[PDB]
Amino acid sequence: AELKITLKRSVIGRPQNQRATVKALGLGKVNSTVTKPANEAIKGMVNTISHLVDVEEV
Amino acid sequence: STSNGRDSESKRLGAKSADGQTVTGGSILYRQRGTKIYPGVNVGIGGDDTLFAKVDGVVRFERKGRDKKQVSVYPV
Amino acid sequence: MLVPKRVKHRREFRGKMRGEAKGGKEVAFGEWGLQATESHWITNRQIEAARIAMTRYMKRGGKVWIKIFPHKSYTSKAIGVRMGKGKGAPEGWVSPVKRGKIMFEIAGVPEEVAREALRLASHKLPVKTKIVKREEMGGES
RNA sequence: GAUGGAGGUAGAGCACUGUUUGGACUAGUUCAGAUAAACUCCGAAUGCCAUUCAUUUAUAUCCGGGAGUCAGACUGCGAGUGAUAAGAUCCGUAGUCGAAAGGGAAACAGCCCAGACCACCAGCUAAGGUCCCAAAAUAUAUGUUAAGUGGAAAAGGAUGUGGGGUUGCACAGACAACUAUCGAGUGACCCUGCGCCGAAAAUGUACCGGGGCUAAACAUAUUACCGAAGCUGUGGACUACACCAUUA
RNA sequence: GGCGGUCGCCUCCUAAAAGGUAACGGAGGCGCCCAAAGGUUCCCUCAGAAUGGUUGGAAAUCAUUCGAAGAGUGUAAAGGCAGAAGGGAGCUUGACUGCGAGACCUACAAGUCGAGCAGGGACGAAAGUCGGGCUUAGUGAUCCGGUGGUUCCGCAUGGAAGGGCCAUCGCUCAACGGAUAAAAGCUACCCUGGGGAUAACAGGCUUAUCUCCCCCAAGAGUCCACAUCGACGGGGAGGUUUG
RNA sequence: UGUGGUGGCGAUAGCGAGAAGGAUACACCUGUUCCCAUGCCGAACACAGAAGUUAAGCUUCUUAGCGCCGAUUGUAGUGAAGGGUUUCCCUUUGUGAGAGUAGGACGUCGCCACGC
Repeated sequence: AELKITLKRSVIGRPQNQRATVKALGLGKVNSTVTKPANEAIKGMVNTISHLVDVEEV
Repeated sequence: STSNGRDSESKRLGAKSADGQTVTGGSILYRQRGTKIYPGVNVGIGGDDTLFAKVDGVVRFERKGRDKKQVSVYPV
Repeated sequence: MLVPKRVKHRREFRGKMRGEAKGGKEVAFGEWGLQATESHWITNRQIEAARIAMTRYMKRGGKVWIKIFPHKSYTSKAIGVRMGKGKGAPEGWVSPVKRGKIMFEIAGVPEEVAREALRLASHKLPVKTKIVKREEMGGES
């Protein structure tokens, strides 16, 4: 259905596709959140970013 | 004091259009030495083995029997 | 010293061992083996030194199988010469050995002579080793 | 993300070309076993090219005015030259520095965390830490080490200690000791945690930052707290865009 | 820095499975050749081995049976090729003229492939194939000059002299994107501007080498490996030596 | 149905061993006058035929010795994310071979002609 996605780490020191994935979701600064639908594409973005992010099934 | 040290310019060989891409008449599909790939429906061979379209359509890389490959172009 | 007759290329690259033996990790022709537990280069002179030591101890012969061959050459430059021009001249032959490889085999002689001979061969070599026998298959005599 | 595709690398293999060990044999082919950068019967992960495709997001292309740059450096990773030496040299790929302040690493361009519009004698965390210097646990349970190991170094050597296995000989009497008895055990092997020797340089201890430590060390778990110019709280400045009724 | 080598172009490895990618890194070729070794129509199938046979031998030339390629492909190597691009025979000159939708490569200038249209042809009964050769090296801007063509211009007019346009020729301009038509040395006798962008002592990093310390132990030591010495081999420390 | 012809599909379609068969058809076989031919040869190719025969090709059927098509689960490698000395090695998460095997397999789909 939906997922709350909060940014817990920084993007300094990471490669470019991970930066651009954080941008494609609409996450700006540390501890800013976002809510998205549950898809197979959004889950792929979350799986690319998992080490930087917390996710809660909402 | 070595007697090596020379090379020739790279030639940019390979595939120049993709599977499933639409293409206009005359566009190059593949640059090679000898027939690694063969010409198929609506495709020609040049003087130095380059493969080209004759007609506008989609590109499809296929298998020619047991051990060879083919390119064809199919109009809509 | 073992030397390959007739190489195809005079110089070559060196790397990149990254240990784990690809080939003979079991005893094939003898009763007892000498298995390397580290990975290193092994030269002509080290093999001949080990072989001479191993055979001298076995009065009444027996048999010995050398299962490691130096295929790859060295090169080196000389003292007093600045960096720069092409590779040096080849000086030596070596075989890369990776951990797991059995390197010698002995038969026709009871345990203690075989064990002493394999003990004397290992002090001539730059690797850590174990001693192994033929263990268990459909047929091992 | 899904679908199709081009291509011979990391494997590993010996059908082809080089290199190679044993055995049977005979003309007077065979059975096994290896190996490769310019070998291949085979062959990934990833990257790359597409699509009237999907979900989020805000860029991309075209014309014109003005530039600056053409000495880079270190650190992962993968290759060559070198001796698989160099804070060496030359390429590929990612980051930081350059042009980046703030916390940690004693001091430290490039490592670890994190990007400073401004005010506060407010709060929560990151990396890293909590006996004193110096903010926070002389935390909790169970073990190991005696060497100041922790807090520089190898081949090899040894009845140092913890744990798990395989067995020879034992009250129809064991090993050791005593001549010519004794009244419990005694040898020999394997893998494994942590320690010991091997260990000698020039102004003064002199790689724990110091004091000092038998835990304030090491292993496995568990919960509190400290900790930044990161995030939050209250207020102010400037910009954009949506709202709004003209008043912006 | 000098001395030595190299300077354009082609093929492979390096090169990390698209394309691209350095080094005074590892290996080789080119500066042409063919009037058929080009086009087209018919037809054909290789290298070896074994068996016999007079000279004739291992091996010239005959016959049979196995033989997916272990041969050939003008020339280097890679990729291709036995529905041949390999090998024979007949006829021929398409090794044509005007061109060109669209692609590839690419800083520029250049380089590469091209279906199809028109004129007039070769081979073949046709269908058809043919704008050199299995593919990729065999080449050099512009200025200036020579030869042939021309329904172009021509300083009052008609001519001429001279020029333009089209086709072709003259390069080891090889330092091969080519300075000028034309070019070598000495300075301890020296001068100015820059650079620790660059060489020498000392420092730093590294330890091949060097000095020292060891492990194993064949042996020597009358006997006896270890009183003393220690072959073939293996592992470290030091920062005084040559680098 | 049987046989002749001509086609698709990766040899799971092939190779070797073995059997059988002449109804039409297919072949071998017989000849060189005439169209054509041999770098010698009517061997081949070309033509005229129809005595002879299923021996060879061909067709059908049996056979898993050689080839071919091969899973599963285990390893080797390797995207991401981390840790020791950093020559090399290790732990999570995702992907996953080449070998080696269980099995498959002695074809399958279609048009025309003639005969039963």
